[PDB]
Amino acid sequence: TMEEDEEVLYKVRAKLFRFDADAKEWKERGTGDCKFLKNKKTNKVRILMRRDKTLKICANHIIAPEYTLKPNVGSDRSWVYACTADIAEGEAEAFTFAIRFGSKENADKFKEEFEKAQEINKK
Amino acid sequence: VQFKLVLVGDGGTGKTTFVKRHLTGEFEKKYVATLGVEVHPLVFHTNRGPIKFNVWDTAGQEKFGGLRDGYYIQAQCAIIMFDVTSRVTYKNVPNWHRDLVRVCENIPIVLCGNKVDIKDRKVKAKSIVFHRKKNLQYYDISAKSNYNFEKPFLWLARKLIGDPNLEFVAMPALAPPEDPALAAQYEHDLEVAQTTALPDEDDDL
Amino acid sequence: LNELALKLAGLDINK
Amino acid sequence: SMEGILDFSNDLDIALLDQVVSTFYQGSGVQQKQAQEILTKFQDNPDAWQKADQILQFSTNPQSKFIALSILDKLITRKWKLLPNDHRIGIRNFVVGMIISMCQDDEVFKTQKNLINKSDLTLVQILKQEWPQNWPEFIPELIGSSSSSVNVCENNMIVLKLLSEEVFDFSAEQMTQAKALHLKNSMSKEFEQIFKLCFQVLEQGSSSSLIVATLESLLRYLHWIPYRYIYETNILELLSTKFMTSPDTRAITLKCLTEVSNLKIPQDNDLIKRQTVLFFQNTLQQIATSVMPVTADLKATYANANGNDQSFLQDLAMFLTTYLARNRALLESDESLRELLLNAHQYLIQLSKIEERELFKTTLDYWHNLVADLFYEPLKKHIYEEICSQLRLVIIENMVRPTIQLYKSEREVLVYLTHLNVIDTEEIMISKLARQIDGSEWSWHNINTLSWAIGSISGTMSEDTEKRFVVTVIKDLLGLCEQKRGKDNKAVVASDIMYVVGQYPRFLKAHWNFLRTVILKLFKFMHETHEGVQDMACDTFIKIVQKCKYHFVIQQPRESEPFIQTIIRDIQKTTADLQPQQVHTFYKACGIIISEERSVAERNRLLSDLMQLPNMAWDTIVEQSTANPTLLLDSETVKIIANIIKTNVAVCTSMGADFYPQLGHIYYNMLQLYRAVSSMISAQVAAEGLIATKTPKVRGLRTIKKEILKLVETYISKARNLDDVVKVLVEPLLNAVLEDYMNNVPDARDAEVLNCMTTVVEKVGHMIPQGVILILQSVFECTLDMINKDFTEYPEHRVEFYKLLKVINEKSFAAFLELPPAAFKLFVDAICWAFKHNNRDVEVNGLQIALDLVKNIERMGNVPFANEFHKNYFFIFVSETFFVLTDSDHKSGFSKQALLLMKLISLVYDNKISVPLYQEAEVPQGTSNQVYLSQYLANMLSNAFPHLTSEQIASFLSALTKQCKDLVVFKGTLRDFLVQIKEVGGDPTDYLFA
Ligand SMILES: Nc1nc2c(ncn2[C@@H]2O[C@H](COP(=O)(O)OP(=O)(O)NP(=O)(O)O)[C@@H](O)[C@H]2O)c(=O)[nH]1
Ligand SMILES: [Mg+2]
Repeated sequence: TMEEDEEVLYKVRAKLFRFDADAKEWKERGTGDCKFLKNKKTNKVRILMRRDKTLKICANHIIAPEYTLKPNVGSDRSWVYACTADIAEGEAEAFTFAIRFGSKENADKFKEEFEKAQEINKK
Repeated sequence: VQFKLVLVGDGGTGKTTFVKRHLTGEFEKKYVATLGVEVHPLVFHTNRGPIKFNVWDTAGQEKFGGLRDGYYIQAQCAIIMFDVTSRVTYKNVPNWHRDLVRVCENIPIVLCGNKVDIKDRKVKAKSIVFHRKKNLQYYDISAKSNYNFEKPFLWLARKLIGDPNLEFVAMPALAPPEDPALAAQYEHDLEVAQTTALPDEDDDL
Repeated sequence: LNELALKLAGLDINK
Repeated sequence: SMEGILDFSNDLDIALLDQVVSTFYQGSGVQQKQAQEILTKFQDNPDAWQKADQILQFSTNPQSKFIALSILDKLITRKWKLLPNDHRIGIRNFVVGMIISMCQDDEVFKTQKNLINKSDLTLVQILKQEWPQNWPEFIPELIGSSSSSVNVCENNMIVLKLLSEEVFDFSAEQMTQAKALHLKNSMSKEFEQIFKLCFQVLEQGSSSSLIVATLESLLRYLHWIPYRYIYETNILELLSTKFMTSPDTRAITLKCLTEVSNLKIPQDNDLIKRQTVLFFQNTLQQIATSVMPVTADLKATYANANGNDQSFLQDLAMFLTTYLARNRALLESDESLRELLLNAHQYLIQLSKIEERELFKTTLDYWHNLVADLFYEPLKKHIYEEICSQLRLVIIENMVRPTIQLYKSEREVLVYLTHLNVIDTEEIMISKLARQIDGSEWSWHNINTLSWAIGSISGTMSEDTEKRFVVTVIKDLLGLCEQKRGKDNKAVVASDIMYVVGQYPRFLKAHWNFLRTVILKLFKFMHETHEGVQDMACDTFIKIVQKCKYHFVIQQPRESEPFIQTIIRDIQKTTADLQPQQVHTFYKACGIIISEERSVAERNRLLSDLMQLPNMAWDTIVEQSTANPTLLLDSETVKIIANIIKTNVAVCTSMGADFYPQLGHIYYNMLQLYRAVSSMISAQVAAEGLIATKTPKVRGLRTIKKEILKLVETYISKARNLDDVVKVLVEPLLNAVLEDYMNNVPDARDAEVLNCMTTVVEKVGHMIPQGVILILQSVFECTLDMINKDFTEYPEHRVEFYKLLKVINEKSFAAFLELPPAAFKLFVDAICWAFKHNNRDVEVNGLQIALDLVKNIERMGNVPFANEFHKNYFFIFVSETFFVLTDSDHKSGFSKQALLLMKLISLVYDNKISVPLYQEAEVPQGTSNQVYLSQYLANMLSNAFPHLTSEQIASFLSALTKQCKDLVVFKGTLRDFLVQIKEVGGDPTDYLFA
């Protein structure tokens, strides 16, 4: 699965969204376990999300420290941030993401582990 | 190693939305009728290597029927679909099956009852029995909640490869990589993203 | 049953 | 550049067609997509059929000759009668001559099955048009041609197979009852010659491809042929002996014998019974010797998926279940048939072990059939004691969690098996419980499945035997919990201990101390952080409250008060660690008990003590949020208010009419709060726009309103004192919910307002005349405008709107009589607007309103409003119904369209309309409505279907009008009309079928 040489820092169930600004519409991308994976050899923490049942990747990017977690106008359990290099479906395309969780606690906790991992990528 | 899959059924049952959920992961809320056929390559990762599906997403609207049974030629597997919220869709399953097996005499076929995510279910499970005599595999499925949405492709893959112990495995995850000439543009797309509300805020996820 | 009622009353799933 | 074949002014490039075709089939990408939009446009060309004789003669691509036949199929189907009589014989001879040419070239007959099968079907489409009136020699010449080649005879079995299908199996929707009956009669008159060819080929051998194609046509014949062709020949002997040995024929032969098990059989003739027993004997014998014995592990064979095994076992399951559900009585009397009967059931026992859900549901339906017969029919149950013994284990080991329907069926079979033998079922359940304790078969899935089977058979053993049994289970289940180590493994057992006790209320109602212990331990589990234990405790609590509620309201001996009071005193401490949804279930469970207290003032005392906490929190927020109403933006304040209301909904749900005093305790401030919450919902939209309706601040506010309406809807739907509802509840409700709904933006109008008005009108509508009249003034026009632009926007308002108009038409119909004439027109436009919806939750409702509205006008008698209604809207309702009936886009509602149209036609042929339907100048005076109706309809159908002759519209309308009293025939006449408008040249004599 090419995940052995890594460590699990945070795990949460989520529904991932992407923006289609050409249509002004949110489009789902995946539902499954959103994991934070710290590289044992490079200490880099990435996001790796796989869809349930089919186990297909829908998110694969570095938790970059220059990323900012803004709220969505109609949600207290979601975060909207812009990604500049996601390699889920191939080349490092850039996406405007939104990730939603089951409750507000998991979302606020997600912002915690997301700003922690933002620091480990500065080292 | 790709296989041709014809997807047939009454208009409005969920054929196109089903395929988009497997391609993009999105759920299309709008009904836009298919014109003739839409061919899509769809890849699944199994413990016996990858398997590819050339999904011929056909049109159940008769006015948009296109080649009709011409699309079924050389199909190696098939999915008949109907809508459990519309009895006339299960009623037309004998027709859709009849037109199919005349071209594809001996292929694995899955019968699917979509939209089981709706309370007012009109086609009750005890009424669905057409698959028994015709040797078709049945699944209650739903493209909105993904209930059993992997099952029809897992059964066909077991039937086309010949391994009853075939299972979908996790695709290997590579490493992700790491200008101000586009920051004002990426910010321009974020200001609109925030002010566009997320769909289905009353859902579980 | 007064004895059975105490077997289930005491029952600890933390052991 | 590929779009050149679309220019028909030139000649066709056959080689370019073969490129365009292969680019679509074998190609990919955008070149494949463009190749399709051309091949489709080529096919849809109304003159493309003229080039089919080039493609079929000159092309080398088999997929081109397929599409050529597709164009021919369209031409033969829809315009065959518009053809000059010359072409009809050129096409017929070209297709016949082509099929002959492919049977001669074995390279074609072998490697091009698709093109041959397509050709045979196109030949059948001609037979549906020309045979036998213009082709009487077809069947005799078909038989002579069959003795001249194996490839022809085999292909002739394919033509007859498709022919029998198109005539007897798929003709109801596709052809008229006249033309259908014509071909059924034509094939019966010539079948004796067809069966001769079939039986000869089956007996003379020898090519397996010819044998199978022959057997496949026999399967279609068994749908309709007289029984003598099966029982008065020697063909059952061949199906059951000769053809069950070769795997090529085995599959189709089994399907044929499965059909033979369902023919027309005089159950008085002692010889046909021997035939029905004999072919079953032979079949089970060839299976035992040539396939697999009765002891073979069929669960393992199915799991290996070798070749066709999973379909043979599927078909063997269908054959045995079909035969034994109809003929096992023939085997139960004779003692020389006892072993055949049992072996047959032993095969089913093996199949029942196969891990295949749809296969299991099949055999389970037979077991249901059998064990119900052994429960009622005398002397039969002892024949199956060994079959039933194994069946108990089969079901105990595959008990599903309580598909919801698979469980009820499994329980029903398992309950029957307990009545047939209590002693054997105990031994199986306790020994399985023992094998869970030694650890051999121990698993989470396996202990739950066993716990469900034990819980499913409650109430079928004597209260004494059940008592002994439950205790043995509770003992062993507790001992299993001391055994296992780990909260996870112990919670799995401890949860099953609660499912079992929740399943035995008869046991609990006789032992108070044990029941009291169980409830108190359930309360303790409500402080258990383990995932799934709090919901386990809350579900089991209310589950046992439902069946033992009497023991919670009466004063049990050795207790100082009824236990309901003890639950109320500690309810805060009991429900302290539960989620808000679990608290509502707990409060709902208490309402179940309080409803048992028939002492009124004592039931009221309990209700006040139960609602103590949500009332103290209610008065607090009533005060601290009425001055000043700033807290309604604070989320925590909104969430407390919703939970207070949702608690009232919980209790009102289980107490119903016994809830009125608590509703009165909060009613006037709850409606005030409904107002104050509406003020900020509108103030937030004016400050942040329509996006505020998505913000959680407003979504929480709109939740309070959605729950306030839901509490009122719940009580009124269940109230007994309807007078108090009218004179206390309806008055402030309308003056709180209607103007807010009317003067709000469409994106801020709660669709439950319409639902709440529907329940108000459903209960007390006949008592609120001006109330209904006021409800329409505020919700009719403004909601109709929200939905009268497309079938999509505001789907919830769309459904509740027509639910509300429906009940108003049923109850307070006088409210539409008091509508302004301009507003009554919108009411008619809305009803027809519902016809066009594909959404059946709107289409059926709209069709119903029209049907009831017409009856509501018929009851008014010969009065001006009724006459002006028929003058204005009668022919609108007729034409609108005809539109949705013929446009082929509303086929789901054909029955109600037919019913409504029949009511409109009958209203004229019984003179139930007083005034003439027409204008004084457009038709001579004295002309009846029966004539002007047959003229309006004739004109309307000609302008909408110009391809119909004037003689078709006449015969159709003639038959249709004189059948407006027989719905099954009326409906059939519409189906014949719908068939004839898809083609040209329909026979007007086809409407004389009845
Ligand atoms: N509630 C619900 N709606 C569904 C589901 N699947 C599809 N739909 C909806 O049903 C409608 C039909 O969409 P579509 O995928 O185009 O069906 P189709 O069979 O491809 N139509 P056509 O025969 O013309 O090609 C859509 O509005 C879609 O949102 C479902 O699982 N649940
Ligand atoms: Mg489609």
